[PDB]
Amino acid sequence: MLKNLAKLDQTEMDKVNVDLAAAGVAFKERYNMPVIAEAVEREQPEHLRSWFRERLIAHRLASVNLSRLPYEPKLK
Repeated sequence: MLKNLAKLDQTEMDKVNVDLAAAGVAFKERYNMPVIAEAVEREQPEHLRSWFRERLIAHRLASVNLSRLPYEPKLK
């Protein structure tokens, strides 16, 4: 008797894991290095597959800015 699965509501941990990865991957590729999002998806729980995407989504919405002028959340 050590750990009988016990991963019911540990999906907050799932989230932070897939969030951290998706954050890192998003900036990884878009900012300076062709990282393999597909394979990071391979390494992350499918429960956050869409979440992995959605984090990539928000960070892609960051990447829209990127080099030259990074981040302008202001009206113009």
